[PDB]
Amino acid sequence: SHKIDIPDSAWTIGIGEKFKNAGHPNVKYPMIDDSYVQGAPLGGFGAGTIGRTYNGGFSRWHLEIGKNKYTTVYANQFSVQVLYAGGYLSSWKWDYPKESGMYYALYPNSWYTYTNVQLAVKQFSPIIPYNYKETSYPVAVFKWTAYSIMFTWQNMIGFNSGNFDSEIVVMGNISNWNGEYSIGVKKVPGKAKFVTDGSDLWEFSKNDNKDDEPTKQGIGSAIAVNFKLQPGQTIEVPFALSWDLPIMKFGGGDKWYKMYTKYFGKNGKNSFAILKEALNNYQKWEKMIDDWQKPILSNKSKPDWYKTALFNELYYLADGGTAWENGKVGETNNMFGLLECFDYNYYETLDVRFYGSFPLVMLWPDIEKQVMRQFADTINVQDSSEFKVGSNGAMAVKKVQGMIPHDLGSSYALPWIKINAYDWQNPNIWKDLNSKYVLLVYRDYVLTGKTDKEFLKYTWKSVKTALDKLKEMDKDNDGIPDNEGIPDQTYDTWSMKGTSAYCGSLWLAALKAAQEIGKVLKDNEAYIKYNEWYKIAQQNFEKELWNGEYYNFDTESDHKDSIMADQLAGQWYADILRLGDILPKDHVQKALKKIYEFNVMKFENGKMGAVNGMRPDGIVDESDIQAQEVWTGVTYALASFMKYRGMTEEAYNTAYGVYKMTYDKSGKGYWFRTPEAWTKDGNYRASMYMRPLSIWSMEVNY
Amino acid sequence: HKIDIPDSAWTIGIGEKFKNAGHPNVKYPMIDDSYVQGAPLGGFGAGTIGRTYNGGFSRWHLEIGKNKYTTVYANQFSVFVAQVLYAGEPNGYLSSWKWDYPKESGMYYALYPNSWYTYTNKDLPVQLAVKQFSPIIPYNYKETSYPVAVFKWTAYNVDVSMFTWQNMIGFFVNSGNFNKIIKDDSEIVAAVMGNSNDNEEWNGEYSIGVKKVPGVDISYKAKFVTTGDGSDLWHEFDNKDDETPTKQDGIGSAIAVNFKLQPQTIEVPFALSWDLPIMKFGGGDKWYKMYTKYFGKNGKNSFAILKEALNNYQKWEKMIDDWQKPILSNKSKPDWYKTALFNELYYLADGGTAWENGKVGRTNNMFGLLECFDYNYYETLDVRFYGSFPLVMLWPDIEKQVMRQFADTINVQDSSEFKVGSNGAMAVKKVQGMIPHDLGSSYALPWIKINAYDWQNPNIWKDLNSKYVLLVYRDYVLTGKTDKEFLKYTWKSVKTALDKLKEMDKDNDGIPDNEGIPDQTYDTWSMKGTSAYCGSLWLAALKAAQEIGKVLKDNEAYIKYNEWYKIAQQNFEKELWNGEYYNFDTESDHKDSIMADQLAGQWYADILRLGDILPKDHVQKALKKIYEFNVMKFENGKMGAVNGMRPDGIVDESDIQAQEVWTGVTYALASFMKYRGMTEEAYNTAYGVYKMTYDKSGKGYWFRTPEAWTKDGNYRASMYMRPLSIWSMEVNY
Ligand SMILES: [Ca+2]
Ligand SMILES: [Ca+2]
Repeated sequence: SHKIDIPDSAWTIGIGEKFKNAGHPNVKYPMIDDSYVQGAPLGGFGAGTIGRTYNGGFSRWHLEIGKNKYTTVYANQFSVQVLYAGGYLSSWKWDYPKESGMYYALYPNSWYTYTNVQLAVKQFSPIIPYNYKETSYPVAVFKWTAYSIMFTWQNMIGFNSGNFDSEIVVMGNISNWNGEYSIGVKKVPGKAKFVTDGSDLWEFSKNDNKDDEPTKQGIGSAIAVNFKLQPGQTIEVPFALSWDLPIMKFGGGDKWYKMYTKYFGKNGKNSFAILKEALNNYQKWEKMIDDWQKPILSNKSKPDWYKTALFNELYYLADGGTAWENGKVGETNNMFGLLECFDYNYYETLDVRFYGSFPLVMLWPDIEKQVMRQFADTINVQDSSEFKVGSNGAMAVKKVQGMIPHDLGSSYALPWIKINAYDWQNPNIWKDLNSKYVLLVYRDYVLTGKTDKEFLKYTWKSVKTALDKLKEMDKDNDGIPDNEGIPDQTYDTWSMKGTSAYCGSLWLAALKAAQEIGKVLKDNEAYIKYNEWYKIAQQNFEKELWNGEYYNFDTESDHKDSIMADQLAGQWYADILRLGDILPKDHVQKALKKIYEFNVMKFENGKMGAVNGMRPDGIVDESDIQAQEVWTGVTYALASFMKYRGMTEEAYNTAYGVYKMTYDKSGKGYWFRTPEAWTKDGNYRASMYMRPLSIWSMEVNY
Repeated sequence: HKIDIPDSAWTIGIGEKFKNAGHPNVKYPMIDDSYVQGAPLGGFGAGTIGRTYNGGFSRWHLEIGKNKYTTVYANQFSVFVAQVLYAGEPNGYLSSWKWDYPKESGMYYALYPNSWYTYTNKDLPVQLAVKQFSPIIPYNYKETSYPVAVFKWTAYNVDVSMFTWQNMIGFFVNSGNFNKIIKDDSEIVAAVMGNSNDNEEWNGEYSIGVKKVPGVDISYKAKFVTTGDGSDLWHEFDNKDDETPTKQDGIGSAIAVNFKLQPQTIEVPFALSWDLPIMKFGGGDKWYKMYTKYFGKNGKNSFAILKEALNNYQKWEKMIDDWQKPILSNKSKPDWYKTALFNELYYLADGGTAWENGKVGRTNNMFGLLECFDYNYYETLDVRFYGSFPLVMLWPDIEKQVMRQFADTINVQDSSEFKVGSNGAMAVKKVQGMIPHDLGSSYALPWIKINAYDWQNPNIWKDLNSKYVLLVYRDYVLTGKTDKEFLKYTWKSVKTALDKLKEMDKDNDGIPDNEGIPDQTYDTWSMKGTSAYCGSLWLAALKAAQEIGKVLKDNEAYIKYNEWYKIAQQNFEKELWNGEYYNFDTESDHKDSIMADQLAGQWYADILRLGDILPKDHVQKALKKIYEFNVMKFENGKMGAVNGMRPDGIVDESDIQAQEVWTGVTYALASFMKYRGMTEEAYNTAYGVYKMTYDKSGKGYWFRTPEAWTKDGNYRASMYMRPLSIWSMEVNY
């Protein structure tokens, strides 16, 4: 009751609190909306994860990789009266009282405090920067603190028929979807088979002791802690949950072992081995967590809201249907993938990770460079089977040689094997992907010391190919690839034509970045070529687009003089990659002030982020729905650029609107499901999105 | 629930206890009114009333210059179950009323000048929330002086019902007191608790009241015994009049509203006024308060005032909100900083503030803020050097008036001797050429008898004459470099000030000589030889005087001060710069102490755009050294910057001053860190002062931020002017 840790910057909500302003999808096609009843997830990378919500319920199951089932498995609780703020199991005391406890989260930690004796728990999994071991585990620790505490848990094998010093006291299947869940507890100085009516386990209500050791049609266990509290006294018991579900399968066939198998084995009967390791070591884990968080949490110049966003946004690295493979079932690297989101069910969407992958480069760089090499490998893959383009019904080659793919597949097909699952447009003619690929490769070198010349060696052929193919898309001999007057980049319904601010700046930065790689690898043929291309392109970019107050959207559209939030995407990266000024400081500082004055300040009073497109007359551009959207990950990326350029006030005001909408009492209730986009009414599109992880680009220090 | 309380409001629950509150750390007498305080009500120079977080009107600064902490229990708001909204019990009197408003049932919120109460009890199904304030407004020298306090209530099928207020007349005991009842494109009903028709300190009238608003109906008792069991009023929750003079029994009024509310939100403003137009000081002088300029001097205008408020209050909320917006809308700045920035301004009204509009039982209106109550001294120059930032920045016409008062006193010679407290010796009261230590005490004669302070002899201080010159130029600079008149008026004082300090350079190194005896604000800590502190202050003052000399075309002076500066700067660097910091001084035992204030001259040189008196690289390293030592090695950086740290990382133990954190000095240090790109260090440094003052884990000095604390967190001199220096963090470049 205020003895526990609980940092100031933790996101807080009353247990059982209703939220009367939650936004909904602003599109009519199929889209997830699990509502506002969410919490920080539990799970390592690749392990599948479990959303325990602020109401108590274990409600949001990503255990099946790449998929999202939202249902409260009501048998899973901690009971004192049951701690859940809300048919079967009728004998339990449900509707836990309101104005009677709180939830706090600062990912990877969260906490509950119950104050109707008074209790508090700290739940977390060992998500720790620069640690590729514990971070993989399918484990959660629940460190209770009292100043009768029972963990019940359903047998979720088949989510039925066929299911069974140190001091610590396992559900499964008769076969040898198969695996085990184990709960448990540890002895500090102080049942077995339920029917999921529930009077069987609920007595209990004063304070069975039965140890059964199989069914055919609602099994489930329970594990209690009994003690008397001498007044003034405060004890503490560590609980835990594990899940050995070692195989993931994807709609198309392939079955794979999860990453935690490397440490606990592929067998699927190692749940207790995992959960024990948890209960004997969580002390050392808390510490490792605190130690990485301290530098930011103690820098009292930064507002508490920005800490809240920064840390909790990390929920998605584990929660984005994340796949980390330790060999295929059947039979020297462990391939990795994060979903763009669950609605657009694509792994590693490259035009999005350009923004979204900052937490991996900065905090788990070995994973990052792995994913970049996966993209290196695909670049020359040719697949001439045709597909139907969703936007216009054109036929097109699936994968063209020398073109970076949009994605590396779908949980509904064959991740890592069948790439370009995306079909709304043809990514083989996108003008941003090949640029962005170069930029990511060089960023991943620069943000890891400038020492991994092996990484540059592996990717260098791909890099040179990527830009050689783009150069061929220059129709008008200006040295820049021409946008085709359809959406051929991440803004996949907003047409760009001729030369765009966006695709052009990325091409400038990509050419500069290849130049530097050129130097580092003693390759003067590529160095000279890219600098000659660079000088022609820069002169013309600048002539074509600079209008004296900002860079024009493009040279050839009817909306060519729209103010685009992301006009200087190239320069933003160039600052990060220490390539210096590909555009004049004066023009950049002018464009940034323009975007803040127009796209932020003239859109819902600067309280909702940066809308993508604004007309010179200060009215939102209506040429495309995307122009009328704030993209959370673009806004955050914009704030980082403003921060580096010394527009500090403007940076944080820009980024506050995203925080607010997401987390604040006056927002739209997107905590732990941050969407790609919202429109001016606050309604959203594509919750649980990769892009807004870009907030970590604000922590890039110089 | 349906009201815009800002995020940065300081907040505590009503009736909440505080376990780890600090107390005096000295053996001599010292005020300690405990942690139960809140934002004060009242304008500059009107007297102030501190309604605490528990609801009581309990800290009485209406006798200008004094602080009476006693709860006047008949002064309350009550909700009709029937309950007085005050988390406490009245010994005896007023016993029939419902006391002990319950714990864990309501919140106090403060972001000065506004403060809020929200009441949410099980047994009061109708929810209530009140926002109180007085119209403290920058660049306004009118409403900002009103002795007035609006209370904007807000409730949200039941019919909720009372503002009770004892006749305070004779509280600074009861004879001749009568309660009249006024009824007035608006409809207002008011009590007026008055008295006799003399121009004396104690006479005048209080007054409470309310504005109609459709849906609410106004009742009114008008002569409750306050020295009774209170049944006279408690029974009926009458509507009687009773203009009948009381004699030995203390009387009191009571306004109310009845309203009917359906499953709707009602907004009813009540309000308080007080016309005590005359302030008497201890040595006899009697003055009119500033608000008398706008409402008159006779002491019977309490209703007029109260009317102006209830008619114009919404206009005042917009004025306040308009001035707070640029800071609140800035989301780069943390909330705690905003909480400190605004609530520290409480002190401009709370600090014995005195602002005159004629002697009883004249083109100008003299002004004066107390150093604090314990050391009862108006405008202590050392302290205003740090603490006057909110005045130059938000109320610059007051600021210039105060500096004209100093310019007119530098020539004063009072050859009489007085006994020096610290050592018994006799010294001249006031030497001509030397700026005075202060402009008097409220126990004597403010503005008329200066240098009331006597613990040391300030006529040999080596810092105040420089500080004065720096203040003058600051005031010119922070008001747009346009006010040549001000400089013309103060120019002779400046040249005298500097010329007098120069005569104390007895070793001919260009810098005035600290003498080992008390001769600057760190009096017991002691300096000798050339000091970083007095020395840096001197270099910047010369630098300032050159600029004024350019601006006013005094070439003879510009040349002279330039000459002195060049010679002084060189020796300052030779004598004190060690490569990591500037040494404390050249001849003391503690000469290698790292002092938090070592570069005070350069801090003001930045604010004055005077350029580098010291090289950037040196300044940068000195500030690193101070953060790394004086902050980070003093209670792990969570309590401010300790004044003195030895080279080996141990606090300088030579004097109690070296082991204190001075709050005003720490905030100034943070601003200086902030100016020079040490943003993290700056806010980490200022943060510890906020923790101590405002946070669950501090020592509970909200609305009484002290001069200092030691490592245990206990304090010296609560209600201190110096922490207003936090506004120096808001200087724009
Ligand atoms: Ca072109
Ligand atoms: Ca000297």
